[PDB]
Amino acid sequence: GKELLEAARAGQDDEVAVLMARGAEVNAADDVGVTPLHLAAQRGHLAIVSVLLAFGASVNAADLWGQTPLHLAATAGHLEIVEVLLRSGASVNARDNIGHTPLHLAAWAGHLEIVEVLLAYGADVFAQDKFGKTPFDLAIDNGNEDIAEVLQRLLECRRDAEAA
Amino acid sequence: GKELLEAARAGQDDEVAVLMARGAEVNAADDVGVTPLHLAAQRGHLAIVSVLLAFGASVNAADLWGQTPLHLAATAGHLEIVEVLLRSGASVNARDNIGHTPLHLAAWAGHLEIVEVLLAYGADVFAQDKFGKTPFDLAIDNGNEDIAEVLQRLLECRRDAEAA
Amino acid sequence: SKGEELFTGVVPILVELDGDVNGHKFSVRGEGEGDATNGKLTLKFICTTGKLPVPWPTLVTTLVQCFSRYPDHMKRHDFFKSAMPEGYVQERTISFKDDGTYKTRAEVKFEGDTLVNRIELKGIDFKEDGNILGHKLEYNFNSHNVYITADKQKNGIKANFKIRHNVEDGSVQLADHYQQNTPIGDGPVLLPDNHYLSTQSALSKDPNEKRDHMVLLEFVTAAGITHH
Repeated sequence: GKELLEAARAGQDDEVAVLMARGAEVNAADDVGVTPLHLAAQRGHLAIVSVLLAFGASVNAADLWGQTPLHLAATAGHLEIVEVLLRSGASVNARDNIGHTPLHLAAWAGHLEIVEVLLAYGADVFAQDKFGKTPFDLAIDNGNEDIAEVLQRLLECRRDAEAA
Repeated sequence: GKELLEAARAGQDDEVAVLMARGAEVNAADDVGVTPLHLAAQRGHLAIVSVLLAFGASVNAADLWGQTPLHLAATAGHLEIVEVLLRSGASVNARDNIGHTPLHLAAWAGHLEIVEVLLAYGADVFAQDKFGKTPFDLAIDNGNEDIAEVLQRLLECRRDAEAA
Repeated sequence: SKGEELFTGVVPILVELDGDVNGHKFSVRGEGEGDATNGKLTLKFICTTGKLPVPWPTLVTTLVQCFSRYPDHMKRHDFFKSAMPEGYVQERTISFKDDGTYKTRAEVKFEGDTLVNRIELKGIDFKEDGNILGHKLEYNFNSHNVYITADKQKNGIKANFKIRHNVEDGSVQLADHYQQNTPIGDGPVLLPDNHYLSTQSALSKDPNEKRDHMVLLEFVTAAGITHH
């Protein structure tokens, strides 16, 4: 019941396999809403995420803070986890409590290939947040240089396409 | 890999789910055509059968002697294995090289409840084999008492229904 | 600079506030997690003394600026992680416009492997029909900038900013802040340059809770030295 989450936090993959052979609920949250998938999504653990996903798991489970596994895997920088999470039906337009999308966090941290993946899977550029800023703004006021470059390319492409 | 068959042969559950957490082919045969599912079907485990089945496995894979997991689980006497094998789409009318059905072997060994289950899952009574004998014959020449009674009940019911 | 290197992963945070406002005492115990690599704070606070007398948005700034994201070319200006793991002391005087004031003293330091922040708060001169303790403040919080400069006389930093709190009727109550951060260790620290720190946050509530509480998510970064 409760010694599952401990083994996901801790990187104990063999203990996860042992608990999944026996009866154990993958969808368990302790005090805040947080899942073994959430915990193996913060720290890269591609093996534990894949085995929790193959046994069936809530791919889009709401944290108490509104976060889903995709938000944590986009914030951290693990590309392979983001690929296997997106291929399994995760939503690319899920919102944070501040209003952030996964693309907002990927532009905030400064990972390039994760932005290229989220752009290739249906994330939109000029979606506001609750304080009113787009991912281009977060890219420019945080010293990220080439994230802002491909975002400015997409904005100019849309604007020049509308001008005709 | 080839370390998996030792794992199921042993009864080592934890070492089966560890090898399955890694990349491992469930459909592996060493010298004779025999599968980790076949090995956990000869001896009795419910746990390895269920974890090998959840990871996807050929439920009815022909042994060199023509046996499938259902034949071995009907000869041995493991009822829960027969229930979980039948619920997973195993064929009840697979034939042996000598011509036997799972009902033939269940009548030969003398398990009553396995006969009642296979009768409830679509096995027929008066199906011949290559030497020409029905399960009722095996029941009468092997000291099984109530098996012959429920088989003769079904045979007489079918014959008297045809008589009108 | 080992104190900088120890923030490399997630750090669990516990915070305890013993406050007394006009003789009315209360406690706030908060627990949560923080990521200093990407300036993220996820916290949850509970009042262990019954109903809270003061609205939550006034207490958020009292309730760990060592979890602010500094970019690489500004790693030369990070004072807070330099003062670890010994800790430091923060002194704040909070001036509420046309109301009373707060005076708060805090210590921020590691206990075991958990960053604790202890805080003693004293609030005076508030009028009993004032919008603070008349519970007229709105449950939302805004983005802000905080201006920071050095102080070699106390070997720490001086900090100022000004918060706009949201009222029901659209009005805005302003609170000014004065703050000194001085270490308790005697070793070397980083004396920073004149710059500022940007902050976004969000306040919410837990669905299955019966005590008085708050759930907080926060993002903080630093800027001003716009070098290439």
